[PDB]
Amino acid sequence: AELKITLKRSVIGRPQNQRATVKALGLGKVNSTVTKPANEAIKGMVNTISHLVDVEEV
Amino acid sequence: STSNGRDSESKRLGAKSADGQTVTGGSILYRQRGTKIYPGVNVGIGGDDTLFAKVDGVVRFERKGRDKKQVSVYPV
Amino acid sequence: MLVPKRVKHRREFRGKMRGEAKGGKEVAFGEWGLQATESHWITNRQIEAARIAMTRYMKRGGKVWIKIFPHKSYTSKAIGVRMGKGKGAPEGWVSPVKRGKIMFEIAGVPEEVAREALRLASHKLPVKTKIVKREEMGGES
RNA sequence: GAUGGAGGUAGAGCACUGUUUGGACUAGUUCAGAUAAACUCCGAAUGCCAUUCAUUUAUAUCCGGGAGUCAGACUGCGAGUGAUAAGAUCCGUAGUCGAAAGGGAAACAGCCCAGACCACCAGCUAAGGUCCCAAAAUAUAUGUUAAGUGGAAAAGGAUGUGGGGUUGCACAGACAACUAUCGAGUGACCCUGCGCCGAAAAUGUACCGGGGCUAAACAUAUUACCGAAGCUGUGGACUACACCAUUA
RNA sequence: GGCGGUCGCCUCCUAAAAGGUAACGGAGGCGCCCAAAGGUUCCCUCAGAAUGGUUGGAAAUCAUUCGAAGAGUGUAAAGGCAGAAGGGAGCUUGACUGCGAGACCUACAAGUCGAGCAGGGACGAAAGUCGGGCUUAGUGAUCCGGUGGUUCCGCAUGGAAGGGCCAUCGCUCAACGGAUAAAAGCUACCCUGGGGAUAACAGGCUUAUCUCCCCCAAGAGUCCACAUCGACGGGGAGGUUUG
RNA sequence: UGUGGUGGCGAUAGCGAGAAGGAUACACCUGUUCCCAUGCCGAACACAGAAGUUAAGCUUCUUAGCGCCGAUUGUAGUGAAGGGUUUCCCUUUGUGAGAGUAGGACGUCGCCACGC
Repeated sequence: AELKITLKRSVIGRPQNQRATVKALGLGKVNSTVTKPANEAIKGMVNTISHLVDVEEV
Repeated sequence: STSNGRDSESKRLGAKSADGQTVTGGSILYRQRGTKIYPGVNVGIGGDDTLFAKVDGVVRFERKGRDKKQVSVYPV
Repeated sequence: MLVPKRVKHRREFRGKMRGEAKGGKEVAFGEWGLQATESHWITNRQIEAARIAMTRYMKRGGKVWIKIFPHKSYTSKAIGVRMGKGKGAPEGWVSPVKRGKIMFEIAGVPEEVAREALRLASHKLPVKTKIVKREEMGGES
């Protein structure tokens, strides 16, 4: 259905596709959140970013 | 004091259009030495083995029997 | 010293061992083996030194199988010469050995002579080793 | 993300070309076993090219005015030259520095965390830490080490200690000791945690930052707290865009 | 820095499975050749081995049976090729003229492939194939000059002299994107501007080498490996030596 | 149905061993006058035929010795994310071979002609 996605780490020191994935979701600064639908594409973005992010099934 | 040290310019060989891409008449599909790939429906061979379209359509890389490959172009 | 007759290329690259033996990790022709537990280069002179030591101890012969061959050459430059021009001249032959490889085999002689001979061969070599026998298959005599 | 595709690398293999060990044999082919950068019967992960495709997001292309740059450096990773030496040299790929302040690493361009519009004698965390210097646990349970190991170094050597296995000989009497008895055990092997020797340089201890430590060390778990110019709280400045009724 | 080598172009490895990618890194070729070794129509199938046979031998030339390629492909190597691009025979000159939708490569200038249209042809009964050769090296801007063509211009007019346009020729301009038509040395006798962008002592990093310390132990030591010495081999420390 | 012809599909379609068969058809076989031919040869190719025969090709059927098509689960490698000395090695998460095997397999789909 939906997922709350909060940014817990920084993007300094990471490669470019991970930066651009954080941008494609609409996450700006540390501890800013976002809510998205549950898809197979959004889950792929979350799986690319998992080490930087917390996710809660909402 | 070595007697090596020379090379020739790279030639940019390979595939120049993709599977499933639409293409206009005359566009190059593949640059090679000898027939690694063969010409198929609506495709020609040049003087130095380059493969080209004759007609506008989609590109499809296929298998020619047991051990060879083919390119064809199919109009809509 | 073992030397390959007739190489195809005079110089070559060196790397990149990254240990784990690809080939003979079991005893094939003898009763007892000498298995390397580290990975290193092994030269002509080290093999001949080990072989001479191993055979001298076995009065009444027996048999010995050398299962490691130096295929790859060295090169080196000389003292007093600045960096720069092409590779040096080849000086030596070596075989890369990776951990797991059995390197010698002995038969026709009871345990203690075989064990002493394999003990004397290992002090001539730059690797850590174990001693192994033929263990268990459909047929091992 | 899904679908199709081009291509011979990391494997590993010996059908082809080089290199190679044993055995049977005979003309007077065979059975096994290896190996490769310019070998291949085979062959990934990833990257790359597409699509009237999907979900989020805000860029991309075209014309014109003005530039600056053409000495880079270190650190992962993968290759060559070198001796698989160099804070060496030359390429590929990612980051930081350059042009980046703030916390940690004693001091430290490039490592670890994190990007400073401004005010506060407010709060929560990151990396890293909590006996004193110096903010926070002389935390909790169970073990190991005696060497100041922790807090520089190898081949090899040894009845140092913890744990798990395989067995020879034992009250129809064991090993050791005593001549010519004794009244419990005694040898020999394997893998494994942590320690010991091997260990000698020039102004003064002199790689724990110091004091000092038998835990304030090491292993496995568990919960509190400290900790930044990161995030939050209250207020102010400037910009954009949506709202709004003209008043912006 | 000098001395030595190299300077354009082609093929492979390096090169990390698209394309691209350095080094005074590892290996080789080119500066042409063919009037058929080009086009087209018919037809054909290789290298070896074994068996016999007079000279004739291992091996010239005959016959049979196995033989997916272990041969050939003008020339280097890679990729291709036995529905041949390999090998024979007949006829021929398409090794044509005007061109060109669209692609590839690419800083520029250049380089590469091209279906199809028109004129007039070769081979073949046709269908058809043919704008050199299995593919990729065999080449050099512009200025200036020579030869042939021309329904172009021509300083009052008609001519001429001279020029333009089209086709072709003259390069080891090889330092091969080519300075000028034309070019070598000495300075301890020296001068100015820059650079620790660059060489020498000392420092730093590294330890091949060097000095020292060891492990194993064949042996020597009358006997006896270890009183003393220690072959073939293996592992470290030091920062005084040559680098 | 049987046989002749001509086609698709990766040899799971092939190779070797073995059997059988002449109804039409297919072949071998017989000849060189005439169209054509041999770098010698009517061997081949070309033509005229129809005595002879299923021996060879061909067709059908049996056979898993050689080839071919091969899973599963285990390893080797390797995207991401981390840790020791950093020559090399290790732990999570995702992907996953080449070998080696269980099995498959002695074809399958279609048009025309003639005969039963």
